[PDB]
Amino acid sequence: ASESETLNPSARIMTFYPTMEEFRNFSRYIAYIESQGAHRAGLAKVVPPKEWKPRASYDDIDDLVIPAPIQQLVTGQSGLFTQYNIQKKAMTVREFRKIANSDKYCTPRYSEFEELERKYWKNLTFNPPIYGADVNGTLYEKHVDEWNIGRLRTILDLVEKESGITIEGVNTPYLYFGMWKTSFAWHTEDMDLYSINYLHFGEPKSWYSVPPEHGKRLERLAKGFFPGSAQSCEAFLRHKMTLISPLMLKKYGIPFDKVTQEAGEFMITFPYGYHAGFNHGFNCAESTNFATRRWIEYGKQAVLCSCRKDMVKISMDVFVRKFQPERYKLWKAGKDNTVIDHTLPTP
Amino acid sequence: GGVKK
Ligand SMILES: O=C(O)CNC(=O)C(=O)O
Ligand SMILES: [Fe+2]
Ligand SMILES: [Zn+2]
Repeated sequence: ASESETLNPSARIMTFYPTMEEFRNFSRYIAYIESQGAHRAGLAKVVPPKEWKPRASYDDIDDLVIPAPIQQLVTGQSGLFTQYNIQKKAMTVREFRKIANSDKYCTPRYSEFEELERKYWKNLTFNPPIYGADVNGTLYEKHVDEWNIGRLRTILDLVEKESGITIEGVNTPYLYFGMWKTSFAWHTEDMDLYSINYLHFGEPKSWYSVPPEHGKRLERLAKGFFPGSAQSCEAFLRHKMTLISPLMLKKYGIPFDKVTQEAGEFMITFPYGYHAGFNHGFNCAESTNFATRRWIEYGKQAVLCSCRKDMVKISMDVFVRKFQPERYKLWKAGKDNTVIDHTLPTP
Repeated sequence: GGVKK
């Protein structure tokens, strides 16, 4: 407890309301929320100054093409499930919005979130919804320079700068069109990077998050529930097919917090922060990964999936060399035994 | 290298 641990001790999901002045410098504001211990929860919400907008209106996107929509079939019981993504032929936002609003895939009625949440976990294996996910592109207007997911200017840019390598969705923007019951399984970002998520419009998106500080406990639980998957790939959670309900988490003592993201709101996940969730109804979100100096250690130690050969792999070399010159030689000879303090901020 | 999706 050296002042680092005395900040956000409960490691709960914090919400920030930055002035246009603070909102202007992305990397600075991130370092700030971390100074407030936001990273402990693994997830943070950031409501942008009310007069800020990245687009005039979205009446034009009804034409946009979702080249690879996916149908989410879920199999499981008792709070433990495996999600299988079936790919469907391309479609336009209108065709998607049509099915999303249809009485068949429409959001059910309810009073309090607590009830909408109970219905999610009761019916996620029924009526396989369609998710227009991982669509390359952005909805930000070319002139927006504040928190533009298309050009955040973090050190993650070094990947491209140094090698020309493009990793769709990681160092490029991704759009997600969801409907009721579409969901994202438990996972940390590729290479355990940070992620930014802006909900452009539509119904809310709810999130579940486990503090990085307890990430390994979630992995051990997951391994035990799916021993078959764990042995064919240690990092099987990166397959993004595992769903675990909050009740199961509660039952096994795994700390977590929940939050619901509204339209016009930003969500930030931190290195090694496990998260999962679902969409309330029709909506549109844009996202990408980013990095900070603090990420470097996480990147060096990220446990990657090796069973699939198309998984995101980033050479850490350029980062250690440039930001950890004193350790480059040691790390290269695999003798860098740096232990990571999840509560610590980049001092 | 790699890709999301
Ligand atoms: O949109 C989704 O289903 C999931 N989005 C994320 O996990 C993210 O932006 O970090
Ligand atoms: Fe994520
Ligand atoms: Zn794997």
